[PDB]
Amino acid sequence: YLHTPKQGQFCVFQLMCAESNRYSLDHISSIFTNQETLIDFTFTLTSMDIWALWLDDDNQTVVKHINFEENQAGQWNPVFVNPLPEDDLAISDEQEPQEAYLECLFAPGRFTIAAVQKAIQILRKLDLSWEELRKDVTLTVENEIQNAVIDYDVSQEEFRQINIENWCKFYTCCLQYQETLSRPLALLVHPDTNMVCLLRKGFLSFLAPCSLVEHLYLVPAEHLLTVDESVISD
Amino acid sequence: SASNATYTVDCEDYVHVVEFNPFDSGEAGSLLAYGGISYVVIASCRFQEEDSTVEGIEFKTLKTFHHGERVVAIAWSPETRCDALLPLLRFATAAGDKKIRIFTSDFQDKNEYKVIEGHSGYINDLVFCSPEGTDIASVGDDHTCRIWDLDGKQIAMFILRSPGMSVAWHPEGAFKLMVAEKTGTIRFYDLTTHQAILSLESVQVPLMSADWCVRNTLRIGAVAGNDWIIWEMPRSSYPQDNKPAHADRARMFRWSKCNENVFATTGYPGKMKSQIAIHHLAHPQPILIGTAPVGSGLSWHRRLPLCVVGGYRKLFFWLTEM
Repeated sequence: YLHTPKQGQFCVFQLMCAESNRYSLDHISSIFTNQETLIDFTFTLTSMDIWALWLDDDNQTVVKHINFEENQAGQWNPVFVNPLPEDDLAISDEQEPQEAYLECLFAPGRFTIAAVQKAIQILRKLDLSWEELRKDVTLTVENEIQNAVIDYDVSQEEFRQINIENWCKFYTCCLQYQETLSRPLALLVHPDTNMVCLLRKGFLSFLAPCSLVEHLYLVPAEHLLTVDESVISD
Repeated sequence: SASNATYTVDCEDYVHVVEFNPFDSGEAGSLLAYGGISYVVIASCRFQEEDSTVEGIEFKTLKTFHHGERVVAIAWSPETRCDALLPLLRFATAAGDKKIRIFTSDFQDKNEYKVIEGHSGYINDLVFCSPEGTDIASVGDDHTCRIWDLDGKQIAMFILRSPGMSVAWHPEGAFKLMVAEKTGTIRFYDLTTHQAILSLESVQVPLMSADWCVRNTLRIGAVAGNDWIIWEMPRSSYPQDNKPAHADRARMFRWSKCNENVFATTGYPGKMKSQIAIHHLAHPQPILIGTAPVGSGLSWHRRLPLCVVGGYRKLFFWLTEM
């Protein structure tokens, strides 16, 4: 990988050894890359794919893969990376901010235990169970709310707004720490079983293949005009 | 030690739900509505403690209403009166057909009933959500809480996230309705702005029943799983007191109407006889543990320290010595 200030470029070479112990490089392919900053990349010989992991200009995680032997167009096949939780949680006037925020924080796959634990440790200035972690988050934020409620005569709307503000404070902290723990670090690609994994600083993530319907639905519009029509149907 | 029922009254069929009248009717006796397999019997209960003249219990069936379906819950109306000048017998009964039957009578010939349809799931509990007795709230397994007027028209529908198990009207504060969802999330709904005021949480699941304390409005009691749970407001959503009630499963929670510390929890009709454990807030163990062969339905006497569990063709009354 030849990092240039304008455009990165991949190059796959085959080592050829002549009779006279003279070694030379045979050029197989040359694949250009967008302005994204490369983190790690590895390529297999079973599938002949170049797996590479970048960060775009907004510091989001971008993973792609390309076959370096059947590359007639130079196109990188996308990988649908999971996006970070939303900055704002939209609450209807019928749900309670408490339960909505708890459901959004304790839903499977959204927040890591380490992020919520760090947010608690900071908000307060042991290896707790998830239910005890739920009760502990609720207790810390209930305490912050009772500290922020200064008057005895606070109306229901003002009390609800204070509820939302303190829970959103805690959620923004949890999201900051999940963004820190979600930083991509390197790639692990199994050569024999084609198992691909994206190693992040906080956890480990596996890459599974995608069906045709979801692939057609989720691919960006600019890459949908190049989909091979012989794959969808004869 | 199993406590023998102080009073036992023989009935014509298995009692599926027994409910005392929590409102003053104007008569010496306290009304009792027990709903059986296909009927709802209105009766009058005079006790020895209430009147010395009465020896034991004077049980008199006043009016029998053919229901046709298994009565699963009975809600007394505030307008119910036994006044000589103008008698009115109004009550709402939900059944195993997802329908509400409002029986309005005058204790003499006139008998009227109104089927209210709309629920797509079995109604677990229903109450009159109005001080004037104009509105009836019903919670069910369709994840909805519906407010119905006397003419059978839905006024408001609150979408719950769980099957609503128990609905209760706030004793003093108006326009406040407590809905106890099965996942433990008990919610309070305003009946004017139609918005969720607050949401309490139970540590254990499933929340089978919930009741307000008439003497102390702040104290809320419920039965989740095997343990009974007490909350006290405006303090926290966390259980204040949480002690085991029954070994198998606790089903019905009812607060005493004469005392703010006594409450009764009934065990679930299953491998063991449906036991009743009348607990006391001060005492770690129940003050009275009685056994009913098959018991469903629990209600507390308005003035006396006495509770009733409807057994098989019998009514078991237990007196709690204060």
